[PDB]
Amino acid sequence: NYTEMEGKVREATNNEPWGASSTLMDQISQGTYNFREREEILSMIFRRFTEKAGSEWRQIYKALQLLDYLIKHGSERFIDDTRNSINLIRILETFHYIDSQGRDQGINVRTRVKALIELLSDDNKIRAERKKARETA
Repeated sequence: NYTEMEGKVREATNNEPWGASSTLMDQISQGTYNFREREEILSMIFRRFTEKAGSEWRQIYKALQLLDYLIKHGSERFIDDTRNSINLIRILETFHYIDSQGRDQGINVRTRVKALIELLSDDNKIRAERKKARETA
């Protein structure tokens, strides 16, 4: 049974066609500022990456979007945590999938994942994207 925070992450990465709300993402970001919920969020987000998928591309895409937001808004400790999983994230760099509609869903996943990894591994980029985030906020 999912805790409240694991439920929020689940919802933010569910199978609905539309993206998660920025407010829901912020709520989850708040959870990165305590140890328990930081680990809850972590588990939940990467669970998604590990199910090599066809139509589960969307849940993976939404997990990437969330993780981008969290790197820009979340606790510094959460970036530290996430860095310990770069290996697992890298797996997505080869994600390929065209759906039954003839739509290439994989190209979005790969381009998002490449951007996130560039972000995660660069203190200068992180510092800059954090600055911007909190200015517009």
